[PDB]
Amino acid sequence: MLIQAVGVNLPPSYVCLEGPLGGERPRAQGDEMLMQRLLPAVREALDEAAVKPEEIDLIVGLALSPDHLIENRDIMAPKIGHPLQKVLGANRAHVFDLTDSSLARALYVVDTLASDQGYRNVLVVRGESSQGLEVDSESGFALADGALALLCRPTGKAAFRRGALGGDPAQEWLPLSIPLNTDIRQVGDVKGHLNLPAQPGLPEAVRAGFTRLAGDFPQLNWVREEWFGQGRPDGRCLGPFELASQLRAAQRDRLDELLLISFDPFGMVVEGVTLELAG
Amino acid sequence: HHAENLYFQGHMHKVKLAAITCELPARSYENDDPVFAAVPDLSESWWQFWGVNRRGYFDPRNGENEFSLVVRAAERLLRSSDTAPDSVDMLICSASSPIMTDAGDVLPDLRGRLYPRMANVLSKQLGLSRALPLDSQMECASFLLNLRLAASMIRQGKAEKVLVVCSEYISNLLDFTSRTSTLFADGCAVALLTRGDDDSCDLLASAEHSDATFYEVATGRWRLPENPTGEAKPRLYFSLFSKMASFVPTNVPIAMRRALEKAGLGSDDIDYFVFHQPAPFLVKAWAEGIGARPEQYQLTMGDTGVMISVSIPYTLMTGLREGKIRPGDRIVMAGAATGWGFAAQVWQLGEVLVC
Repeated sequence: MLIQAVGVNLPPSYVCLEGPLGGERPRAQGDEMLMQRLLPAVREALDEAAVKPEEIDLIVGLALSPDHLIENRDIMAPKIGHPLQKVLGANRAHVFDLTDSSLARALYVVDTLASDQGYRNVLVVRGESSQGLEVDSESGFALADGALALLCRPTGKAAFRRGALGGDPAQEWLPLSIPLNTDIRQVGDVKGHLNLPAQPGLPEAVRAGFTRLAGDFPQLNWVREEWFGQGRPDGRCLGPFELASQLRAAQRDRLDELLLISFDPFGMVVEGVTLELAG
Repeated sequence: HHAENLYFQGHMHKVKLAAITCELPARSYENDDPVFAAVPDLSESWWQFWGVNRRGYFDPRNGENEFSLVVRAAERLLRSSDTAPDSVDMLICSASSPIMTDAGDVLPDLRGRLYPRMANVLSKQLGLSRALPLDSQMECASFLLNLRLAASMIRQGKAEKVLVVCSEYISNLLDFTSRTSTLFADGCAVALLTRGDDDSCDLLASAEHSDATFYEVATGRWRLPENPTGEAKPRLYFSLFSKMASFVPTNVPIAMRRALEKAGLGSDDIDYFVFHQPAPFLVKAWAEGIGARPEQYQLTMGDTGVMISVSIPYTLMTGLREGKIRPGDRIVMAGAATGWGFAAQVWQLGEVLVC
């Protein structure tokens, strides 16, 4: 899986949450919705790679947000890859969604399908406009809002690892869940609640899990997602959107290969995929 | 005339569709059932056109939901196919409704939820200790998407056994004050794909494409009931907006023609067809667009309703069970999905265990 170009677009608004799993993260405001940021991120990636929308063979989306996806803020499904195809003009693309997958797992599966089907230009996109999810005020956990677009050329050669979190190996980590709001009264109310129990050692366990997995490919430089503010400068973190600056630095340094590691808060695992890069 | 090269060419592995089963709701509802008492603008012309005479809805009061019926079906299929739980390399699930309700003994305190999806929890409930879990969505064509994902993993040597699950609890999104509630229905399907040991079964080719021109026509939207009473609360509801003419009639044949062309075959080389089941007129239009005769496919929505992504595997299983599809047959499976999406697959089938 070769990364042709990376696009990223985040809201300018940051919100700080206290707690062990807290931090300062980008947060959409008002009735901003995901397409406002996803479309420019995608176009930025296409322009960098000099790829036209009509040349996109495949669009695969990842977005948990239950509303505030598109112009009609009340639509939840079908998922955002479809309205993206429409506004983008990607009239030849196949579209689907990999729901709560990590980006790393999605890139591996998409590399496999897309190389098998002979596709040349594949868009994998991740985004959130999470006004419809209540943050976890007990732990401080929130999703970062924004959009990330990876324009890729499949090769079929991406390798994959799913690894345990670090820290105490006898620690049973409690996963993220998003239960439905059982008392929706207005169409604009939150539709679900983030629930990620307060676990002070979890941010470091994730980072240790990253480092252990990277040891499977010690010859590779690597990039990673940062979901928590603990021990980060200013407590700021961008979730999976952290990958954008790291990938662009790798491009500046003219790396041809790298390892990308995601944190999956639902499985409480880390997942890595090996990639090629463009100059 | 033995060797094309001095070296040996690599070969993609063959994909065996090894086993399939379905699990439908215990209770059936007729078109005059009281559940439709608040639906306006009904008529015998409406019912006859869509071809559904009865359909099932999960009854969570009796322990039926998107998870429990999948556990039942998957355990039955694993045991009947003699598949050791630790030999499953990948589990791919789809569930079109964003609302899940049950996580078994894995997350026993979790009730109505948007996330997580099914695959990870299900792999733990079933003891699939080596299975990579994945949850995909292509609405009514998710079964074909998951067969395609499974097949590509197997072809490239990245999995030797893949369990595929589709579980449709669509009734938890239906507005029964609206005519939109009268066709969709609940059900589950499970299939096992493996690396073939001979040439008897393979996915010869597939074709997937999407078109979002009419994306807004069929959606899940947070809204009040169409004809509410009292202090009704907003819910996530299937919603139909209003033009589309020949869009769905022509695009499934487009996918089938592409798949056949990639397989190097023509319609006349196909023994049998398996279609998504949205309405008799649509299945017939798809069949006529590719040259399939009525004796080469079944209409199955009459007694099940339109089970979103499960209509295709249910119809495949029916054809195998009734002897319409035989070992050695070449078949086409094809359907449409909201979004919209279209998929077709050309299979050489061997022996398929129906269980």
